[PDB]
Amino acid sequence: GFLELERSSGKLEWSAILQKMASDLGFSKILFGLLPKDSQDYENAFIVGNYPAAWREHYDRAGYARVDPTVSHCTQSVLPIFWEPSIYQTRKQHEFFEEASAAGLVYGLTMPLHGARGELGALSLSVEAENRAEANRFMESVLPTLWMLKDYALQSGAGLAFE
Amino acid sequence: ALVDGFLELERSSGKLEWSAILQKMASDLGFSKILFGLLPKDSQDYENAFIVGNYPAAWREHYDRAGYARVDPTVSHCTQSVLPIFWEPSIYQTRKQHEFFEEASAAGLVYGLTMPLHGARGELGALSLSVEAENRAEANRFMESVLPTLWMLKDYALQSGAGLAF
Ligand SMILES: CCCCCCCCCC(=O)CC(=O)N[C@H]1CCOC1=O
Ligand SMILES: CCCCCCCCCC(=O)CC(=O)N[C@H]1CCOC1=O
Repeated sequence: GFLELERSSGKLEWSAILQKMASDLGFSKILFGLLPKDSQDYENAFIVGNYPAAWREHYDRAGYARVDPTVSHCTQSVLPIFWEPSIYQTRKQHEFFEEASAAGLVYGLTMPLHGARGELGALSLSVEAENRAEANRFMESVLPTLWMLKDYALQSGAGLAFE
Repeated sequence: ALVDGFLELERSSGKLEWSAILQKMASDLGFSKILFGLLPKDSQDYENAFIVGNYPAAWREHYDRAGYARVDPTVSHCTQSVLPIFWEPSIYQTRKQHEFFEEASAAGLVYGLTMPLHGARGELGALSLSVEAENRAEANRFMESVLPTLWMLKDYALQSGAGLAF
């Protein structure tokens, strides 16, 4: 469920259900971020999940949404972006990668979200693995499930956040 | 085969080739007829959308002339959701939608689903796929078995198609 999410009430339960779905699938951390149509107020987005608060706080105060390559990717594509070191291209993105890595966010992917009413979002999931090769092996194995999941999360989350 | 297909789409030139590749991807997966429809941001010019696929030409023409985009419950669904709408008789609620259902069925579009498309640049679309089956139960079984692949496919199609359309 979807339906757990849909029949759930309030942000806390919804985030809890989404986090457990992510954890059950094999991902330790998740972020669901969503903005309403033609908003680019990334630092004020609807954000759900279990990224370390200190990371979330730094990210927002540093305006990292404007440096993070996954965010720029989300504005350009509906396809997943895997957190390969090569996505971090600029000087500031290298620093971001180092800091993100320190936060435990070295391995993962971001599923862009584009809702029926112009919502702009991301469903990011990090994996704990011994190496990126392992993480990628795992992510490929669950990708089809995740790809459905992100849209269920979107449809439910947009309603929660905005309807 | 899916990522291979996306790569083919992204190495294609022109609408005809792109359309042929997508149709074959759908056919290989087990669907019969497809429609890939796409509008740019803030457009509801449904009767002049970018439309690709192999729906019967007579049906497509009839649909555009009758303005069925404005009656078809899969289209309204696409404007409100990112989740699939399966072509269950129950989605055809109004008398007009019921007439539409009767006519679509005569065109061979009895079993199928529509995957709403919402592109990164505000594109509004549909990827509709029809199923040949002896009965709805068989069609639903099939569709469930390929749903994960189709769910990824629709976004690959959207990402590629959006560039071709606009
Ligand atoms: C696409 C706009 C969404 C609304 C703004 C959300 C801001 C947060 C997005 C985010 O944190 C993406 C993400 O998960 N990045 C990972 C990449 C590695 O470290 C991270 O924080
Ligand atoms: C969401 C707007 C897309 C742009 C306009 C495309 C118009 C065509 C839409 C369409 O044909 C939907 C569809 O596949 N309908 C099926 C339902 C049963 O018979 C049909 O024609």
